[PDB]
Amino acid sequence: PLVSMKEMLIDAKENGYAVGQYNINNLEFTQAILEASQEENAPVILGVSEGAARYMSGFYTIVKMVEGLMHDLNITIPVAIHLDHGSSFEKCKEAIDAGFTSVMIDASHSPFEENVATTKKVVEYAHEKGVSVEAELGTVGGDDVVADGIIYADPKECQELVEKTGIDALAPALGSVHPKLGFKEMEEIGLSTGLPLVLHGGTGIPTKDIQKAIPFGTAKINVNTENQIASAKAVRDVLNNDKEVYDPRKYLGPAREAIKETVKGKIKEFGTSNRAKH
Amino acid sequence: PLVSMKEMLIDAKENGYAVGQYNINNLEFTQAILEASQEENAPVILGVSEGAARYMSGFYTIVKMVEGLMHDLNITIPVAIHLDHGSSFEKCKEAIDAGFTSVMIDASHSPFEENVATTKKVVEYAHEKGVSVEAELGTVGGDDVVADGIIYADPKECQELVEKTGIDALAPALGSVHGPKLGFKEMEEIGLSTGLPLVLHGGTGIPTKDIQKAIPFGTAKINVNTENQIASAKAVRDVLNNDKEVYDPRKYLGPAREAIKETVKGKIKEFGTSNRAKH
Ligand SMILES: [Zn+2]
Ligand SMILES: [Zn+2]
Repeated sequence: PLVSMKEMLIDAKENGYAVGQYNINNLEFTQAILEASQEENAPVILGVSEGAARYMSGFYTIVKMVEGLMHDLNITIPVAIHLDHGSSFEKCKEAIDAGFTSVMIDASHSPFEENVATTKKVVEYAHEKGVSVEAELGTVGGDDVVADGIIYADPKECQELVEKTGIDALAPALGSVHPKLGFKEMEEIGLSTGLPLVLHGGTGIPTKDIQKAIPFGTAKINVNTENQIASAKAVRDVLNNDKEVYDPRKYLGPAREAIKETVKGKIKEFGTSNRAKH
Repeated sequence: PLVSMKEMLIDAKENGYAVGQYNINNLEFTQAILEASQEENAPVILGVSEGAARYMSGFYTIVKMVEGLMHDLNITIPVAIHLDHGSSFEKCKEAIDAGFTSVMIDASHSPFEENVATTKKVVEYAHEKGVSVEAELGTVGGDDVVADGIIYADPKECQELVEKTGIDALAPALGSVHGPKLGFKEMEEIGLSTGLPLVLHGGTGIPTKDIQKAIPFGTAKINVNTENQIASAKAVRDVLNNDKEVYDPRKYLGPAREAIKETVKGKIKEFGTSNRAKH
């Protein structure tokens, strides 16, 4: 069923696993992520950036497409449709009104008090529609910037944002780049806020650091470039080995397969397999 | 709005133009075809083969996607969703129940009496749902076969199938090949005697002037597929061969989409479909 992130991330946090957010960019991306998660009996979060949504014509198109696939692929796992790095209240409202079940309102580059106000406004609207809300504090690093442009989430800011806004999940940047995670800080923030935590900039973080972060409260981990890299490699391989092929299905089919196998790998990493219940 | 092909092809036949059927294979194909036709103020038919539908997970997924796009792209032109080369009553029914507005039941390789029976069955179901129906007679050629595997549709068969089944459009193979010289006088007699809009399969590579000749003889629907696949694949290759580092799917499938869009506009200009969509 289409659900928000709320209960799936609470279950993830409570039982020591994470649910991947896999970003979608078109039909084939969405098929691969849904099939992979269903085959793994795992809940899943479908991530949509604002740029990806423009590319896919709009939020409503995306929701329609997912509704189609839920039916045709016989999806029975929990599925959230999540606005990734939402830039404003208006954009969050637009996604929600089109049928999104979750939004991240990203005001982490604004003054903290403005982050609180804008996030609070998004939660008030979203919670009226059953939509879960993620917010962000701190900055993900990565040219030539001191401390590699890393700015840890402040534990007092984290606590205060949670208490004042009522968000369902928190993304505290704690050393990830786009690396050495502040596991001590992560533990403190998870315990103090009592919220499932979200990991951005996960691409390239070793499985061992990924699996250390998870019991410290990381319950959602974002995945995007890994799928793009794997799909693009499969397209290149098809086109480079057959100079005559033009049927889109003959290079985008393998791209879809490569995503599917990338996602199953992340699912195994994250412990998400067999967490979908009735 | 979403409509069958019925009124669409009647208006085309009456006024001397054709509506392209542009086959979709995924989201970017559908976007390009809809945008191009809207921008040309032209009605359009979205063609879906059974293999393309399997690739896109199903008929229902395709209808939902199109509904999404109709909204987000502010589509105001007539749009038909058409099952291309439907292979059975069951497949035609499945597509119609999922929300398709048009089907082609292709029994042209079966004995003529079976073609009539299966097609009649499809029309009875489809017409109670407001769905238009295309059927086919004759064979599109193209290996080392006598007469290049071309078998003209039989005028008596054409006449009889139309009368017995009540189809809305007819695809009479008349010299098209796939992989040529159209029988223009045969096309004329069949158009005249059946009184139906005619469909051209195997249009790829038919020179613009034979296309231009076919239309006033009654050809009101022309199918377009490989031309789009060729243009989109070339755009992808060019992106990937010029930049070995790129992996963002939008950076090569975006240009693919634009390439389809410009291909479709070209066909729209050939077919005379521009500015035929009424408010
Ligand atoms: Zn992120
Ligand atoms: Zn055909």
